[PDB]
Amino acid sequence: GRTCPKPDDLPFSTVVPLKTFYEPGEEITYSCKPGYVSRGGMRKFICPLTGLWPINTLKCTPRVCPFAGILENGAVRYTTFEYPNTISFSCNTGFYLNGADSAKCTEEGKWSPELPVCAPIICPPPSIPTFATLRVYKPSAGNNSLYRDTAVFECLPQHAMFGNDTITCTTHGNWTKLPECREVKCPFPSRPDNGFVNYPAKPTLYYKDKATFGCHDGYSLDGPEEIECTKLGNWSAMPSCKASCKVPVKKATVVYQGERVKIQEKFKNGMLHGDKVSFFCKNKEKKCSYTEDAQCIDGTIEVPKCFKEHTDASDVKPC
Ligand SMILES: *[C@@H]1O[C@H](CO)[C@@H](O[C@@H]2O[C@H](CO)[C@@H](O[C@@H]3O[C@H](CO)[C@@H](O)[C@H](O)[C@@H]3O)[C@H](O)[C@H]2NC(C)=O)[C@H](O)[C@H]1NC(C)=O
Ligand SMILES: *[C@@H]1O[C@H](CO)[C@@H](O[C@H]2O[C@H](CO)[C@@H](O)[C@H](O)[C@H]2NC(C)=O)[C@H](O)[C@H]1NC(C)=O
Ligand SMILES: *[C@@H]1O[C@H](CO)[C@@H](O)[C@H](O)[C@H]1NC(C)=O
Ligand SMILES: *[C@@H]1O[C@H](CO)[C@@H](O)[C@H](O)[C@H]1NC(C)=O
Repeated sequence: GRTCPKPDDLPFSTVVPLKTFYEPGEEITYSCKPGYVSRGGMRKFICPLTGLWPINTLKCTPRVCPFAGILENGAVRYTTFEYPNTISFSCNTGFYLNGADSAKCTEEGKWSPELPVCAPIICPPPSIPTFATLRVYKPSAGNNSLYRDTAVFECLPQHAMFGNDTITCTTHGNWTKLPECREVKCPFPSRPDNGFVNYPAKPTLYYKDKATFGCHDGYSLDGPEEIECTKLGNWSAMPSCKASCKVPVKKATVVYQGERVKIQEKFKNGMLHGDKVSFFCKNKEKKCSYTEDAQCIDGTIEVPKCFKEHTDASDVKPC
């Protein structure tokens, strides 16, 4: 031989000076690329007179960054800790990442940026809204609260609360929206005709105060017996006293609440406003029976025109 040929390309290295052929006596140098390393340092060779480059034992491998697989209270995502890999971080519920959430292993074999740590999310003590009191509240980390902890507010007597009464410690370290407590008033409730109404002996009625209604015999409420002063300044309802109905026939089987009853029994004392029943009517043609409805409305009940009073449409087969 008279010249050495182009030197072989080894895995993660560079050769210098890189030429396609060399005169015996010229020198080349193999180095690992930045970020890799090899047992034995760099290797130098002189082209020999035979024109054959000698055996190259250079073996370049990536620098390894210090072990970073364990993040207290969190998780690390990774494949290997070698140049030039990246590792990412995240924290368990309740903690926040104090630092960068990703890091790369550098040419120098250091992590960049520096590795983070997880830390507990906390909220300082909540502030108490204007006309309220703090019912349910207890610190769980020094004088502060932990993530998802809660505090519960209760308004002062005569005040209505607007917005949830419960707050939670969030991840941004503050609590969720606070509620407000305004005082609310209701006008006195009106006495219903044929009835009476009762309510506390105060000169003024506030939120949550209650009134109860009653009727004189022969009448009944067409609403709830008890009513409340609501947060919007009006009452939950204003029932009135409606007239009862005398039973409209002397004897008859009717359907009352999907069930047969003898009208003059079930309604011994009259039918209340609202009460609905179904009379039985006979279809002379098909010799069977159907029912028409009727309802007591403030003292009147219209008995279906087809109804006949006492062989009993009640005892005839259905259509
Ligand atoms: C608790 O603290 C967090 C974090 O600072 C607060 O969240 C921040 O809320 C503001 C407004 O709600 C966000 O800014 C911008 O406001 C405009 C309003 O003109 C809105 O149109 C935009 O969409 C945007 O939200 C800000 O980005 C947001 N910050 C974060 C990190 O989410 C939160 O308000 C605080 N909670 C309470 C109850 O004070
Ligand atoms: C109490 O007063 C409020 C005040 O208006 C009544 O009306 C509110 O509720 C209605 C429900 O059907 C809504 O249609 C109205 O938009 C709403 N009014 C306002 C100003 O928000 C409310 O119904 C009253 N409640 C009762 C039981 O009578
Ligand atoms: C709790 O708060 C008080 C101040 O009222 C303070 O003196 C004390 O050191 C705090 N405790 C902790 C654990 O931070
Ligand atoms: C507040 O009330 C809402 C009603 O929609 C309820 O779903 C929620 O659980 C309450 N707030 C909190 C923090 O629980």
